[PDB]
Amino acid sequence: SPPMNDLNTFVKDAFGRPYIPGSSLKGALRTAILNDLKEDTKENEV
RNA sequence: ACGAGAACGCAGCACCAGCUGUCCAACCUGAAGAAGA
Repeated sequence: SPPMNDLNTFVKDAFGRPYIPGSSLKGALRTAILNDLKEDTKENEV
């Protein structure tokens, strides 16, 4: 109850519809599956 | 009054005929809108 100060926009393709782009899931799976090491962030085949 | 005088090395004739500037090759590689607004 503090009034709409500002509004955020989910990324949506040209047909209105929302979607989660590529490389966003890649960052998410980097923070997920990169639990092993902290060196392979550019050249890793995963 | 010259081993002399006179006498076009000249006439005709396509540097031309055939021939892919072609063949192979990804504008490609690596990269979160979070965060105490």
